[PDB]
Amino acid sequence: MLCEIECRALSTAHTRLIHDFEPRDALTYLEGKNIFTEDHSELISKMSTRLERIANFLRIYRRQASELGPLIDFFNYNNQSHLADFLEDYIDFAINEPDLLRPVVIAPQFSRQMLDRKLLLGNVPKQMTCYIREYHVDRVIKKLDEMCDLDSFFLFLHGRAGSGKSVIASQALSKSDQLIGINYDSIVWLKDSGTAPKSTFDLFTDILLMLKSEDDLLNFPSVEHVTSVVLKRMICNALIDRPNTLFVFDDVVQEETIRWAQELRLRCLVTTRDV
Amino acid sequence: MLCEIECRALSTAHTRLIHDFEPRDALTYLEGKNIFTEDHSELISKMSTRLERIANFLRIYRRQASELGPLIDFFNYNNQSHLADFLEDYIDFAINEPDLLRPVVIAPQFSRQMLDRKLLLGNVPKQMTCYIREYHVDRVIKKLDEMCDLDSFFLFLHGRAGSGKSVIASQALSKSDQLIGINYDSIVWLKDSGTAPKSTFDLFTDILLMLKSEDDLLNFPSVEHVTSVVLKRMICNALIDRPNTLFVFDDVVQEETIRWAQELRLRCLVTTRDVEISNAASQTCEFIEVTSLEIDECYDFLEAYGMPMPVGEKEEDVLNKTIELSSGNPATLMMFFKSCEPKTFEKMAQLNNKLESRGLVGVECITPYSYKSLAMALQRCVEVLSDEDRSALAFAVVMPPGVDIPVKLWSCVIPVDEQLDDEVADRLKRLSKRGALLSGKRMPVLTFKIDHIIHMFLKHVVDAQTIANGISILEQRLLEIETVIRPEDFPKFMQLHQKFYDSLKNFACC
Amino acid sequence: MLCEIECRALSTAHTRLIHDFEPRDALTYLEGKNIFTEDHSELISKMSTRLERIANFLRIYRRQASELGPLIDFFNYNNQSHLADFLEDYIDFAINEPDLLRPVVIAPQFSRQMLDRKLLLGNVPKQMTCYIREYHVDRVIKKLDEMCDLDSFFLFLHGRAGSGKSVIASQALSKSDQLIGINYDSIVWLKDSGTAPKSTFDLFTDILLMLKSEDDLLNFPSVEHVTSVVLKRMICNALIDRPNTLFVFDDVVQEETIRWAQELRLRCLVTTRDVEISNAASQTCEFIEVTSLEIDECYDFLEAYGMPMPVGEKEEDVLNKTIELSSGNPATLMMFFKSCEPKTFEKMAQLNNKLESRGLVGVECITPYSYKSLAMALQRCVEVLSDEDRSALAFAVVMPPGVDIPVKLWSCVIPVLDDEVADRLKRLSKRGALLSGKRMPVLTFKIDHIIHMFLKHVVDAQTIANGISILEQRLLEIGNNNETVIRPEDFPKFMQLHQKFYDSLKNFACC
Amino acid sequence: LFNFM
Amino acid sequence: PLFNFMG
Ligand SMILES: Nc1ncnc2c1ncn2[C@@H]1O[C@H](COP(=O)(O)OP(=O)(O)OP(=O)(O)O)[C@@H](O)[C@H]1O
Ligand SMILES: Nc1ncnc2c1ncn2[C@@H]1O[C@H](COP(=O)(O)OP(=O)(O)OP(=O)(O)O)[C@@H](O)[C@H]1O
Ligand SMILES: Nc1ncnc2c1ncn2[C@@H]1O[C@H](COP(=O)(O)OP(=O)(O)OP(=O)(O)O)[C@@H](O)[C@H]1O
Ligand SMILES: [Mg+2]
Ligand SMILES: [Mg+2]
Ligand SMILES: [Mg+2]
Repeated sequence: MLCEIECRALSTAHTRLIHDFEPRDALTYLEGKNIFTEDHSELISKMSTRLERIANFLRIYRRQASELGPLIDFFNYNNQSHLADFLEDYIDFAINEPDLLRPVVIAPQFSRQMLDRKLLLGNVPKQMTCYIREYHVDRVIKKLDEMCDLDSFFLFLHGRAGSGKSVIASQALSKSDQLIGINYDSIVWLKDSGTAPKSTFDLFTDILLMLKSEDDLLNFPSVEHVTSVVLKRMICNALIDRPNTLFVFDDVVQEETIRWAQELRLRCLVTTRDV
Repeated sequence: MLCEIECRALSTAHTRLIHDFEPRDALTYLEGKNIFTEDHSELISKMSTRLERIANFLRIYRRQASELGPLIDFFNYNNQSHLADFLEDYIDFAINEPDLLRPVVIAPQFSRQMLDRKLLLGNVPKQMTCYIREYHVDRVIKKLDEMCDLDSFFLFLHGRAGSGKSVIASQALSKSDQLIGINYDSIVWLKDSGTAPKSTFDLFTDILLMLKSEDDLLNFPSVEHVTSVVLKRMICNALIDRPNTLFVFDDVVQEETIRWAQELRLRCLVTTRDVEISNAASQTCEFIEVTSLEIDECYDFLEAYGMPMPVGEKEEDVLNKTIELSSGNPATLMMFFKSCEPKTFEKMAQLNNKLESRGLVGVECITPYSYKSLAMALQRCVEVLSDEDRSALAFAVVMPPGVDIPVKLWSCVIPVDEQLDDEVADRLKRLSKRGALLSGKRMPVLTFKIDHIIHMFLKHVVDAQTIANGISILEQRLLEIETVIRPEDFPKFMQLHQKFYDSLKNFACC
Repeated sequence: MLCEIECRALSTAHTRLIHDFEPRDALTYLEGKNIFTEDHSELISKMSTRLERIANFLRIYRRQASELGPLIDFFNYNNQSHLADFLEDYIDFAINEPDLLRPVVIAPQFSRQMLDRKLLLGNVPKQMTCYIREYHVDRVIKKLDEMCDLDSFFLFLHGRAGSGKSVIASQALSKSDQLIGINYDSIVWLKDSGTAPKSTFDLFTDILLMLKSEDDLLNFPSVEHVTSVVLKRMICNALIDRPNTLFVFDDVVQEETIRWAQELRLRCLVTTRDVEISNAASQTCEFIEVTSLEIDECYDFLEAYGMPMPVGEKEEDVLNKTIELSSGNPATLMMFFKSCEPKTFEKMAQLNNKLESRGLVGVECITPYSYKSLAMALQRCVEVLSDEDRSALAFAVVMPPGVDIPVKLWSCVIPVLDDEVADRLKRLSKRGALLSGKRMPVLTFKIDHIIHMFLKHVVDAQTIANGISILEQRLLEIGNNNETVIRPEDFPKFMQLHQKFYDSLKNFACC
Repeated sequence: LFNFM
Repeated sequence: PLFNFMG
């Protein structure tokens, strides 16, 4: 298999790999340097359009070869050197440099991404604007950054009632661009306010659904009946698709919440009154 | 069909079978060597994503082939030889050179980020960090390493209630990088706590479901109603895809669990309070007892979470009071810390007072323990007791705690349906064995002892009458004709222990 | 079609048939020597990859040709002779030799196959290890081998309750490697314990499912409703996929089981307590009786789990007290061990006391046995009993246990030429091994000790003293008519010989 | 007879 | 009573 840089190269150079190329030209050469097979090559050699031979050459190639060598050492010989120069230049801009781009910005207007799209879909409320408590929103953002490395943690933004905690959490995740995107991939903000004993399970049921794809919200079952251990397993399951994910638990009252959050090894912001 | 070794190879080598492979590449090469069927090949040939064809290829394959031959003889031909070389390496460092398997072909791929994934998916609770009991977690890991070869076995991590067992198991599967990956491929950690007779089946329903793939969690049938023989068979079925799988059974009370676990030839860690459930198993049974926290370890535990160490003599005494009171017990010590508010040694002695004049309810608190106070725990342990043993326990109140005392001296307060009272010893043994309520000590003379926590449990918990009745019923036999046991020249006068008796008699005029 | 050897050749030589070959080269030659067809050959000649032409040449070839000739006589001519030499050599290593491999071993670690995989999937329990009864497990394995040829048969591993039968069956199928793999292909071990009339059908329902593939356990229907003849047909159906299959029927109580097993022409091992269920089967019925643990095997059994062997004479006597009481019985011996706590001979004799003055309830413990005490087991063995046999047994309390005594000496206490007493006592030993027959010196029976202290704290407190009186009565009426030695007929008139124990029993009823 | 068998 | 509701 390749990796992120080399697949970024095979992906980046596609506008180019379509204007001039043909995989049959390379099939013998890869059947040769021992990186292909005559059924693989059968699959790629009898294909009606060239976009076929190209898409199969790029899918099929990534499994057999230990690296992206016998394709730079080919666009050279094939008078298609304008390809292999771009690719060797890129391999030099990665083998020869310990610096690239980090998690930052190169396709701007995260203003509709992070602000609009991700905040909104995680049900984060529309941050307050006409007044901001500097100190607190600041320390929240800080103390969230210090922990973006961590696997699971509690940040307790605790105070009096109506003391303004939730609003400040609204603001700390809506101001910056780091917390969502740089430090954490996604956001899930859920209000608890659970008092009954059935409430702490219902909560993580709607987490489990805050997680689920736009596809299969239709398929939603009579999920109401299934043990807690199964909902828990289903969450920490569906939690694979979620690298660095932040959880806001607005207005927690029951410590059963916090216990589930800690069995489920979640990363949690918590607005609450009882400390 | 394969087995646990060949499947341990197929499971260990999965990050790779995901990085470079395709089951379509192998279907044609395999219908030939006689390992498939046209529905098998139908099921694996039409699948939208590849992880589907791979999970179906490894499921159907682990069932179909007489051996793991026609899969080495394929990654080879397909230039994915970088795979078949790895698997032939594992099978060779398996049949011919054993032992060498863990250091050589298994270890060079450990990764402290894959573990947390495996722990989490096996629902292992987050290991404790601000203090670790070196010895026990160490010996657990050692004794687990010694048995990973074995096909099925019981390790019983048994102790008092709140004695700290489960946490230690959490740490023992979280310390090393060996136990998961090197010694065992996967973990399933399930808390039992089953009391109903239906509980022991529901548990293994959720084992069976802890096993099942994220796919076909959708498909769960009305299995709630399905025989025991079928849940068992369904498990040992779905258990093929699980080479060396470890089972933590946190807090087992019913020996029906242990019987299923041993019929299912499972590899089990078992945290429990009642130790005798192991009599259910005719097998390799090995034990690790979580004793009460020694006096020095308590210091370590306090320092560990930031507690100011004494200076004055009556401050080290305040803390020896706590250590004496909570007769070395993690959970009540923790509730104690969590409840020490100002942090002062002073308010700590305040609590030291509160414990004698309000029992555990004086220091009951929100703690990492599922329980407000150790009494909610001892509750169950006391209900489960054989009715007669329930009686013996109910009476061991009127003793002196943290004092080693002879059996006949017990024969006085303790009930029985002649002249040899050994029956007292039989009951007191069941009684320490089953929740660690007593304390046996063979020589100089056959003596037991009631600890301090296990006493103030009974204080504010048994019927107000039975105390004064046991005290008088004691004062009757009381006459007939330090690190030193009380001699037989001096039993007629228990007056040595008047203090802790002046306290119950004051207690019982209220 | 080919056969097992020749298809083993076409299967064995595949790593080879892939490196150098092409079926088109052969198509004309097979279209020619009359073993193919031009659509067959069409199917194989226009195929994109070579692995296609090869897999179709090997599937398609096996139907048309009477043998594997026109393919050896081809790899020769095609400069691919390195193939045809391997294949002619193999055909020589089969046409020319009446010897190959038999059912044995050439891919080792049947240790995870037969031990782990097949035993476990057939729900066979995890064989005992710290002690094995040689003789019995041995004869089981033997008598199973002798029959691996047979189409259906009953092996009755019958004995007392807790006598250890199931454990021995566990061991006989978990030790060897022959029984599973060599002699029989698969194992199915199912516990009966059926008492209701609905139980014997439910059993074979879970057989039918013990059989079913990992696929279609999902498809399990509301199968609960379908006639017995249909479940039976469904089993003997699904039984095609099962060449030489062994059936263990652990703990059978109802003879309806045995009848279904015999209508379904099954091969059966049976652990049971009641021996007469074999009269249900009209067949080679073969038997292995599980006797009481001999005094020396009891020693072996004690040593085996670490119990210290005697020294003083009244310590070997203390342990002969135990071996005498639990009249050689695995289960109660085990409960006994599990409950001997400190391990001392002292606390052991303590239990020896506890047993006479509190009965079996005195040593009841957590044991690998499903039963808290052997009395819970014998319970059932006693309920099934004919009402009249229930009576005879209920009265045999007032006898001397571990004493060989005449039929007439029994006719005094037992209800109704009174040989009929003997007939009942026979039914009674046959059906739970509750008694003990001994043909000569004189037709005499005997009641053991375990089978007594069951009855002590179990029969009506009155009926004890009444049996004692009904005896002292008919004894006296016999009085009015006028060691390795049986009690003579000049001396039945005084049961006072056993006065000691008779004196104890009496205190129990009268108080 | 037989206290619950 | 014989136990304040067992504890
Ligand atoms: N910038 C601000 N900071 C704090 N509070 C504000 C701000 N702007 C308006 N408020 C008012 O204060 C109210 C209380 O804020 P908030 O909802 O955060 O309370 P809370 O901390 O969530 O209390 P609880 O947890 O009990 O709901 C808001 O609903 C709003 O009416
Ligand atoms: N190593 C440790 N570090 C910090 N705290 C501990 C540790 N061990 C125990 N404790 C404290 O004691 C409490 C009880 O621990 P634990 O849950 O392990 O008890 P347990 O042995 O499982 O008892 P039970 O079997 O009754 O559940 C914990 O919740 C924690 O508060
Ligand atoms: N090697 C052994 N042989 C026989 N019995 C043993 C052995 N080891 C332990 N035992 C004890 O003897 C008990 C009785 O054995 P087993 O379960 O085979 O009785 P059984 O013959 O099946 O009686 P039933 O058919 O009435 O259940 C076992 O549960 C176990 O406690
Ligand atoms: Mg709020
Ligand atoms: Mg626990
Ligand atoms: Mg049995």
